[PDB]
Amino acid sequence: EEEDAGLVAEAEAVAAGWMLDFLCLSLCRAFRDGRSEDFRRTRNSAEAIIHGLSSLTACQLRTIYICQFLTRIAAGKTLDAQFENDERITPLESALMIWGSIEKEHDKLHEEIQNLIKIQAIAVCMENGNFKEAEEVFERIFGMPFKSKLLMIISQKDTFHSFFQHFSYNHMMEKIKSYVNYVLSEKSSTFLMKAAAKVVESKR
Amino acid sequence: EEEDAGLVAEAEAVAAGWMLDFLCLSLCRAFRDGRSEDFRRTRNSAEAIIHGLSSLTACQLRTIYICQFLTRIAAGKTLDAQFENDERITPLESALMIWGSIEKEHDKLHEEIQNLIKIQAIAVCMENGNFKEAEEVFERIFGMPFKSKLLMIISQKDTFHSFFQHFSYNHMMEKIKSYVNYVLSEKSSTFLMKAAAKVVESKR
Ligand SMILES: COCC(=O)Nc1c(C)cc(C)cc1C
Ligand SMILES: COCC(=O)Nc1c(C)cc(C)cc1C
Ligand SMILES: [Ca+2]
Ligand SMILES: [Ca+2]
Repeated sequence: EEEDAGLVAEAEAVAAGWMLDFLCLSLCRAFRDGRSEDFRRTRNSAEAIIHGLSSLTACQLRTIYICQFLTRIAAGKTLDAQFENDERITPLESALMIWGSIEKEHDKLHEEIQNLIKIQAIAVCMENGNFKEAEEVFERIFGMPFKSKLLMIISQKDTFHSFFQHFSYNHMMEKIKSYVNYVLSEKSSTFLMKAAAKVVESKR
Repeated sequence: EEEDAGLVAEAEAVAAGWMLDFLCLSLCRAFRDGRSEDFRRTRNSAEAIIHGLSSLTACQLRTIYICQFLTRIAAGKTLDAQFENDERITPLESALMIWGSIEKEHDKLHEEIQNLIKIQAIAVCMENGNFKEAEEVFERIFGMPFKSKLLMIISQKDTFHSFFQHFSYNHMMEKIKSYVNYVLSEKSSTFLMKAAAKVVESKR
């Protein structure tokens, strides 16, 4: 009876791991395609499945971080959303923290996405007339040429500055979609998606 | 591109169907075992997965009704919970509506569970001192010997009546657990649980 219950709990953990990978793939695809409602509904399913998982492998933790990162990026302009216990941290600042924690290569694309999130974390505050909040985000992030140009823009209250058009919110999303395309290629061969694709193809 | 997107959406629907069956099995098992927190977390996952499913087969609708029925039964004493658009309907009355909609055999066990939910829908109101609400639940449900004994109990305000001890909340739960054991046997061979069990056994 206890041995049966134990084997059942272990099978539930295996199935939850398969569901996590499938939901991550689905969330990546909705983000890449710009399918906002599908992204919201998939995010809800991913959060619930994660609360039913206890011990995680390093691979499963990386998968959860990717889901959390995309969720904060999708909420990047929602300055009312609180993703951290410290209520001062904005959504893009929370995405930056996760981006620096993921066990992944720090290639040129990694640093380009990092620097675009830093610029946009300030830009989104400026565009909402939150000038003092922009200076506070700047202080939490930045602690030289890059840094001093941003402080000058904040002090002038230059919301529609040409600098934010060169390193725009759209450019940040496009670079992040390039990374998401690599995660999609990597996770497309996971168990639940492979098995479902084989079923669909067998009916063609 | 559109054909690829279509094949991907069809594979997501297949995987969601597999996840629905697995979560139903998991919810049944937590209900049978009395694992309250596991039941709550599994219910959350089942609700989210159901919102991402559109067209349902008759089998998938029956699976969703079983999940909804157990959720209302687990909330049977939570008179503040609103499961229907009509706010007057209590949780056990909502479970009774689903029990009468499921495409299942109307064997002796079916009618015994039906009559136990009817008695307890009134009993739970009486035990909370909600005497007028007990009469209103009685009117919605009952429209002769069974019916007249219940109306007499409501009018006397006989909360701890011996009748409610003979056909008790515990007796209703035990009969429902007998039914849940049949659903567990039927769904134990579904895809995701079979595959996860095979993985666990291969590591023994
Ligand atoms: C607020 O911190 C917890 C958190 O980020 N939760 C969360 C997880 C785990 C997964 C997804 C897909 C989305 C969210 C919001
Ligand atoms: C309130 O009506 C909708 C409803 O019952 N939703 C629901 C579903 C679909 C599945 C589960 C397991 C639980 C609930 C509460
Ligand atoms: Ca805010
Ligand atoms: Ca109420």
